[PDB]
Amino acid sequence: SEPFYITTAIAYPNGVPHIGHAYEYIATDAIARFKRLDGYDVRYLTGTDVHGQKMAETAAKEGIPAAELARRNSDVFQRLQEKLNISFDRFIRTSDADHYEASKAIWKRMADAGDIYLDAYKGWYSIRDERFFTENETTEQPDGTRIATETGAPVTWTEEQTYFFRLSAYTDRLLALYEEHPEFIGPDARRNEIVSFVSGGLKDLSISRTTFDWGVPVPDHPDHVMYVWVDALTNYLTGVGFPDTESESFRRYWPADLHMIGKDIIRFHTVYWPAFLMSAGLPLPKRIFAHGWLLNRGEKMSKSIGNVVDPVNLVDTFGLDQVRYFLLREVPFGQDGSYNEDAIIGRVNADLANELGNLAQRSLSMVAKNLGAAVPDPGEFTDEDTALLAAADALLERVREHFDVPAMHLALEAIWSVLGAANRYFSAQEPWVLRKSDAAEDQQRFRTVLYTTLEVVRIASLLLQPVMPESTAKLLDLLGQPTDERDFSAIANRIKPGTSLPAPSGIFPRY
Ligand code: MET
Ligand SMILES: O=P([O-])(O)O
Repeated sequence: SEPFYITTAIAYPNGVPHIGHAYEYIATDAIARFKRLDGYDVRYLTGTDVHGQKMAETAAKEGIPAAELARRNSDVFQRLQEKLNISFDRFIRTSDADHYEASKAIWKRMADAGDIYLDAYKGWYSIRDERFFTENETTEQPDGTRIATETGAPVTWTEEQTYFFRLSAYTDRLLALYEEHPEFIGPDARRNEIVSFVSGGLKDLSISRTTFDWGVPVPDHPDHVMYVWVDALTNYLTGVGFPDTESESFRRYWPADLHMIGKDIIRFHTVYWPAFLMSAGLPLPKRIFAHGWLLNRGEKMSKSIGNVVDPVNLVDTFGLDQVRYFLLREVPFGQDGSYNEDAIIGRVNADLANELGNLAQRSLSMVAKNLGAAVPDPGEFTDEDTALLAAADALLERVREHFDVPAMHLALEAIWSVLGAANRYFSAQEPWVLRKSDAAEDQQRFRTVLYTTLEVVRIASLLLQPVMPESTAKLLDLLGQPTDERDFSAIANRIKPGTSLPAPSGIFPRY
């Protein structure tokens, strides 16, 4: 049972959780659930990044302490993930006591390696991005104020005696990493962008601040606070028992197998983060994957459902598993995507309610009121039965391949291809005709067709567990599958004839 450590980006709790956060949490949960069912030892970290000037300003604007905004908004972020049914092991917050020790530990490691030095910083700083920018990287507006060229965010002139990380010393050591291990950055398009960015030379990074005190204090220097990103990135270590490197959690889970992040914070994770770990003498994570953004088509406020970009609203409107499926199916993972009210409705009613819902319900109904509510004892299998079962048995292997990319959209395409095949099979065999017949060879065939249908929807249900936890559990309840037999190892064991089935009811309803 090999360990699998997966993390999400710990977002700033300065406002209301966006659709992008929910998209990330669902996507990461799907992989984390998939690995558990595939027999892995999974640690799954998520949470919030409560420090920084961005947080301190929003707290001062709302006239409350920074620590008060930290708890309140993190509680909101945590409840969203609870509503989204995220199976995280720990919801980390950078204000945690064990995180303070971990941030001070990695700092000491880097300083002892000789990568931290005191020097006066002079330059522009974006508070919205929590990011440093150079003179050329900024555009002087006709209004007078300065903005960051890339993001378009307002930048503030900063002149402080700060601590610097010798990032310029790791340029070629980072470029070798991308060449030797191309799997480090994903998708391929992101890696090439980072290669060209690092190829143009790297400048030293300021890693402490003095103008504010909302952040992790630098050891031996109370007047200095750690750069929010040095604080933020260390969470991935904290979530596995850092600074205790001898601990069971650290020796087993570190380095992380996958960092799940949005594409707007890729430089921090693929440039700064590995350089920090190289300096600290710690193993580098195996893969960082950046997903695209989800943008609304048309109007923000609907005339029937309300706010389209509100994650909580969509779950209340359409149902959790409906939203979970849509986001993972609609947009190819890694690319930017678009959605509207009709896109969700169409996908929910066609793919879930009809293609999967009705196939399951009709077959389970025929077993209930025509076959004594028990799995039919099948007869001899025909070429049609075998070919469909072969397409279903092949799923797990390719679904595993898609999930390792990660590419949840292709996995869902693969499963629906078989579900559609199961629907055409159901239409061709005509069980509703066969149940009316008096012939013994037609009655046994009716039992075989129903058994084959139940087996395909069982395999499908087992594989769809990471995507739709609640709905698939209720499907497997109706398919008489024991709770202690819902791992991917159970796919190889066919549904047992004579297994008692409870009264079937709709699980995927239309809108
Ligand atoms: C260590 S990942 C930090 C993510 C950052 N707080 C953001 O919201 O973009
Ligand atoms: O482009 P990749 O990194 O998803 O293979």
